[PDB]
Amino acid sequence: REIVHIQAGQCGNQIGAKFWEVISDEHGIDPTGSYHGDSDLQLERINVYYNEATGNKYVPRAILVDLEPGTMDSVRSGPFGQIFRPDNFVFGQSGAGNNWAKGHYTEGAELVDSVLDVVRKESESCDCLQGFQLTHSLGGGTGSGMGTLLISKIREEYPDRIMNTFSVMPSPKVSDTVVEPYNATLSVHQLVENTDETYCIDNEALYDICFRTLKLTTPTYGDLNHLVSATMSGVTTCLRFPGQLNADLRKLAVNMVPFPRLHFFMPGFAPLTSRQYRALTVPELTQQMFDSKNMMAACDPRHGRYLTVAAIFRGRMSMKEVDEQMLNVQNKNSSYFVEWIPNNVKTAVCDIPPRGLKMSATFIGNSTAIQELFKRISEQFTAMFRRKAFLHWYTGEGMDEMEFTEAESNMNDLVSEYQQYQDA
Amino acid sequence: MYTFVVRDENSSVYAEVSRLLLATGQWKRLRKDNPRFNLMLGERNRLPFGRLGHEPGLVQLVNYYRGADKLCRKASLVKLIKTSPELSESCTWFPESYVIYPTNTDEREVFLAAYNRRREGREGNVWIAKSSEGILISSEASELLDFIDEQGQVHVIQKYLEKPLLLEPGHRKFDIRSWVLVDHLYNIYLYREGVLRTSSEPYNSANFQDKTCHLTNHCIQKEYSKNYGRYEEGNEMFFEEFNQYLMDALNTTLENSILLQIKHIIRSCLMCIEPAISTKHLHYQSFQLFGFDFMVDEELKVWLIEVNGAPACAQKLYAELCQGIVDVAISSVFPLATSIFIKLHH
Amino acid sequence: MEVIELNKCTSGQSFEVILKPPSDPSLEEIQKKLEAAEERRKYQEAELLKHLAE
Amino acid sequence: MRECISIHVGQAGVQIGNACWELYCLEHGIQPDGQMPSDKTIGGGDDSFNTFFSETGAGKHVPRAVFVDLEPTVIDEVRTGTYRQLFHPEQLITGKEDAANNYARGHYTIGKEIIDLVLDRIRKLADQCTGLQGFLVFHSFGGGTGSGFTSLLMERLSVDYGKKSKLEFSIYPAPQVSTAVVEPYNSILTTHTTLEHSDCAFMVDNEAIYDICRRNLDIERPTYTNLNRLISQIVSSITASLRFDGALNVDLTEFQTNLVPYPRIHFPLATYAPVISAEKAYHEQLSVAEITNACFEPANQMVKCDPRHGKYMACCLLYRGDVVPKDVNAAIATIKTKRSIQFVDWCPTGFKVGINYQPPTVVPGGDLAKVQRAVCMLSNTTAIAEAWARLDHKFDLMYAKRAFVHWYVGEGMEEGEFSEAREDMAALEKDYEEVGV
Ligand SMILES: Nc1nc2c(ncn2[C@@H]2O[C@H](COP(=O)(O)OP(=O)(O)OP(=O)(O)O)[C@@H](O)[C@H]2O)c(=O)[nH]1
Ligand SMILES: Nc1nc2c(ncn2[C@@H]2O[C@H](COP(=O)(O)OP(=O)(O)O)[C@@H](O)[C@H]2O)c(=O)[nH]1
Ligand SMILES: COc1ccc(N(C)c2nc(Cl)nc3cccnc23)cc1
Ligand SMILES: [Ca+2]
Ligand SMILES: [Cl-]
Ligand SMILES: [Mg+2]
Ligand SMILES: [Mg+2]
Repeated sequence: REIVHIQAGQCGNQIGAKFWEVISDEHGIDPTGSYHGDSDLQLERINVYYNEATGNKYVPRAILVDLEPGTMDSVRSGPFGQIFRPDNFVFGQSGAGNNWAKGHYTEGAELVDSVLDVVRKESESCDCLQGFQLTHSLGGGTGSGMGTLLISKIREEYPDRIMNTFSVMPSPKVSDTVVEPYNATLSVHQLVENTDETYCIDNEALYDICFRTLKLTTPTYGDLNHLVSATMSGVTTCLRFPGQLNADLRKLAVNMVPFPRLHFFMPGFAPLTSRQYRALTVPELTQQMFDSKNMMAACDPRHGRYLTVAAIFRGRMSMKEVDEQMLNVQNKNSSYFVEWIPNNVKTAVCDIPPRGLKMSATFIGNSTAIQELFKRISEQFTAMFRRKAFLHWYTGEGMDEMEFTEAESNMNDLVSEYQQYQDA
Repeated sequence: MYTFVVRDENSSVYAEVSRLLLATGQWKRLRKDNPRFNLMLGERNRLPFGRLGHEPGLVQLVNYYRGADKLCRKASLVKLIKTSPELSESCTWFPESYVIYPTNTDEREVFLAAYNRRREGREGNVWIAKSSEGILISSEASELLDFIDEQGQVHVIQKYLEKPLLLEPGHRKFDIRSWVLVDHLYNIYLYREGVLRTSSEPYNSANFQDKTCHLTNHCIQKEYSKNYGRYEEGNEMFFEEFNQYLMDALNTTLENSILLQIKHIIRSCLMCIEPAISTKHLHYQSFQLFGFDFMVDEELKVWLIEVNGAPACAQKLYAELCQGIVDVAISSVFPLATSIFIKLHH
Repeated sequence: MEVIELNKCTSGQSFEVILKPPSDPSLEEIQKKLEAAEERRKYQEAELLKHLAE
Repeated sequence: MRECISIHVGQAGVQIGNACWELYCLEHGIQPDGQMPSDKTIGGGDDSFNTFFSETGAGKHVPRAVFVDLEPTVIDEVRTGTYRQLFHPEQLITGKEDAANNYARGHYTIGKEIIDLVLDRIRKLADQCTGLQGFLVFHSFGGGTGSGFTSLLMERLSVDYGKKSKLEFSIYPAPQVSTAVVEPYNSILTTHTTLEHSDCAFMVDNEAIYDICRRNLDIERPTYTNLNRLISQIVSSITASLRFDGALNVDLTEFQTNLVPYPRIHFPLATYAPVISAEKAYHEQLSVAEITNACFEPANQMVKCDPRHGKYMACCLLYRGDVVPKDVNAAIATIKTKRSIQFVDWCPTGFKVGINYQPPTVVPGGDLAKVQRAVCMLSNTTAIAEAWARLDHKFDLMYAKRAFVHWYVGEGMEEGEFSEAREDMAALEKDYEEVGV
């Protein structure tokens, strides 16, 4: 039933805040936590994400984590800032310097116990906690290094819950430092072992979407996060809205992940929106959500095969038309769906549309083309690592080159494992 | 755009159908095991009918009629003709036949009761034996059953046709292949073109151990026959030449002396089994191409011998016939963006 | 085709129509299976926790 | 009079049980509170309807039913629904978290912790029974609870009630309404483990019910509600002989006796007619001959398959409404001439016939029109093996890659249970083929 949400680092907290704004709006809750919507679909499952507090108040079940206070302060001062319980703000002062080792081994270790204290308090107030979701980037230090520290600590203390992450992948087109491939590779190694399901949110894909199709010449992090929050509302709709399919994080893992390690999902969204007036037809929605241009991980789906797919349609529309169009996509492109998982495409419908859209579609694919993502990272890793460039930032925190070799090998193994099933 | 799947690579007719379908740009072929097909060109053995028609959003069609084997394997067809009121043991266009099982219900104890009346009545008592290579045409039974039991599968033995119609010049035998296409609506379509598979060796009514002037198989004639092809290229006389012959030599048409009987026999057989195999109200649909093998006697009486459920065509007619299958069996169900078949109905 | 065993009453009748004549483990073993699976589960959990202790 | 206890397991079992018990109440004139006026014997009786309802001193008729689900959301709707007063709280059993579509999670992990509670509640029902004859068990093949907990419960019922009969109503999985990609796995696993504990099993393929709803009820996108009201009609047609006066299929033993000569082949095919839309303005009412004949169209079967290319081992015709024997025999005579109906050589070619003069009750506001006569045919034909073929193929496609197996092994199941189950199914398919070709 209940989900415990954790946002770590600058990126993790900025996209986390946007997510809570968006779904708080969808469920009728206002910045003070007071429900003010009209329908009752909005409250049936409101407890999957919110706690109820004195005076009919709704408090997100969310822990905010950072090693520097800047972005946390920015959240408290932001739109929905005061809807979170102040005791769930857990921060240090020294930052992590975009350094995985500082997040995972030195600065982060110093802070991680008190985060786990807040996690414990939130979970013992749960009737049947189903698991955790973490928002973070992989390119910085706190989100990647200390978020993966958190994940393996949470797994140690709660080995029977689901661990789900929204993980933002670095891209040179949207790059803070040159060490992002290092941080990303180290984190992927962690994720491949300690999450059940990871949404790969590629800052490359987000940039290309803002640039090539939303016609934004100078994309900001805000333009990127508008896409991310649309996708996040989309992929959690079947978790937080009563539908025919009464979904949870474990059923999603069971049905989407045919082999433990291949749990890295390509998300997609349609229609692609910028921060319009023409209503989309269900055939259009369906063609767009499957379009490479609507996917948030910069991969060509035609370069691999779909293991599984989950698809969510939001709005009032023809269930019959949806079925027909989904079947048409599969029957007209069956080449790209593995034939050894029968009926590997499942669809769900929710009547409630997202804000500002009469209809939308969200896509969750487990495709072997995700290997392209990891190949990208791996190339950027090796280019530096073969000259041991920038390693001193990491050896100075106690890390050894051997650990870089191990994470690189494990990521390359992940790539080979995807390639194994692209050809079965 | 339509999808098909090919599960019998060793079929000449459906190889040509695959090519014709691709050449339309509106059909793409999938891997043999991909279940999201509109069309299945099935394997000849143990075709999985039970898996057809359970794919939502796909109208599914297959090139075989489940159950049509009762017509198309020799013991089955004899049992069907004898036991079915529509055809009856009094059937006038099927030779006397009996189902015999090897040494290792049967019908040899009912056979002998008739064979000895044939031998006493001093009638021609030649009988032929075969199953579904290993043929024996003999004059006395103890050769027949003796041979049957050296093999080990069920056999049928039936009254050999002692007075066939012989083509001159040459004094030779022949069989008539008719091709018939039953579509998913159970329209019965007879192809305009038949073929006469002839023998190249005048008919020697003496010793029935020489199978070269008594069996008309295109195979046994190319290899073991003296002058394979002296009278017609490949030992195959088509319908125009044969009608011409019937007019010149015998003063009749092919249509009147023979084809009327052939259309009657075809329609009778297929209408008889229609309730057992029709896909009219089924979750998947069937069509099928049949080869009816006919033998004409010296009185211009037609006889049915085998129905083959997976026949090949004559190289001359592949193109036209396969294009007809596409037109009436496949595009009728899956449309694209002066007919060569005669429709049998009465 | 003959009609037999006709039985009838105010809510309805029943009868037969012939057209042609004719031509476990114990509670012990179960709780053992359940507990064997629990043991495999506990072992996998201990493997995981040891790896995390490393 | 001998009692029958109904057991509904998982979402599919519980929502179908709701449908059936609503229907039952309407048919026997039992009000939503549990009061049946026509019941002059207050506080007890050995009437026919008493095999499914017990009575309280206050004249409340209470289903001999247990609802069990591993999460609470579906049974909570029973607890707050129209028929809340009907059921006594101890009968509605719920867990905290479901089986996650995972047979092994329902059988081993979560099953082991609630099995004894369920058996205790079932015993409290059985202790109110003078002569219990056994159990009717509703469940999906595809759900994790439906498959995994159901098989555990069946094993334990064979232990604690060895001489009692056990009947299944089982929802076979269909992609158009399915909720999980691993439903073939769960189906094979629960069938293998349950085969020897079930005396007779009625399979409903959601594909067939879905298409019946679309073609004959003109429902464009059927819901679980549409499907379940149609299924509950079929189920009521099957159990009417246990709830009413008659001489056919009066106890559970008679189901096996009349429908299952070989004990492993215990999956009778159900065919039902007529299904007529309530929105049909002008309907011409169908004769005995028309509805009986419709019992041989695959489009009316609970499982799409072709009985022409199989053999029959038994055949029962259950009519409801204005039907008399001679019109039945007249319809059979003609049908026999126009249809391919082959019995196995060691069985008589014949039909056991049951007529109940009360025509089908229909749910007010539902999708089904009232009709003057209806029939349900129960025939044990080898053709139903087609469905096993389909399932065993889907299974084989995933298992050849071991896709998803790790989710089952991680619950304590051994990989070998997969191939064991699949081997049992291969045996079943061969039994069918040798009995029928
Ligand atoms: N006919 C019908 N089928 C249903 C219904 N509910 C679920 N199903 C089918 O049952 C299968 C899913 O299993 P469920 O019964 O819902 O799952 P469960 O038994 O509750 O087990 P869990 O995995 O723990 O949730 C799918 O094939 C569904 O389409 C229903 O109300 N009617
Ligand atoms: N999409 C997105 N990416 C971000 C955002 N903020 C930072 N990033 C990316 O995250 C990486 C830097 O990590 P960051 O979160 O800033 O460091 P941290 O505070 O140590 O966890 C780089 O790849 C940045 O492009 C954001 O708001 N949105
Ligand atoms: C391809 O096979 C499946 C079968 C089920 C599922 N489930 C559990 C889902 N779970 C959640 Cl949270 N959202 C969804 C949104 C759309 C469709 N399905 C789901 C996913 C894939
Ligand atoms: Ca009473
Ligand atoms: Cl007992
Ligand atoms: Mg930063
Ligand atoms: Mg459930």
